[PDB]
Amino acid sequence: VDPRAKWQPQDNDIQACDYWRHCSIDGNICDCSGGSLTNCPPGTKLATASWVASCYNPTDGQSYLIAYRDCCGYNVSGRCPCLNTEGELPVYRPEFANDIIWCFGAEDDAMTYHCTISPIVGKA
Repeated sequence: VDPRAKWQPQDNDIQACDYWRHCSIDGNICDCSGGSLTNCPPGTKLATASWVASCYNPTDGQSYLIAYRDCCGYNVSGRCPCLNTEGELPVYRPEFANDIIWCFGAEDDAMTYHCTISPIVGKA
């Protein structure tokens, strides 16, 4: 609703695009294809790489640093697709660039994008 409206996080449904941790997600939620909010689905490869974002926890009034690692080596899930860009910078500042495939580091050289996890890596 109003794709151009300020982001408004919630903290009650991790499979929705307005879930607080997904503030800078690009792709699909892993929780929708056999994974979890922070774990990869069976068969996929966890990347060591990530793009980061600092997202607001509406519940505690705090911000935490989110490391968006991708689960790779599979074709895109196609379930629960999102694209959030809270504080996303151009490609020339990759740390915070979300169009890049953050599969670097996955075993077996998996570089295909399947889904993205939203683990917290620290405050603020």
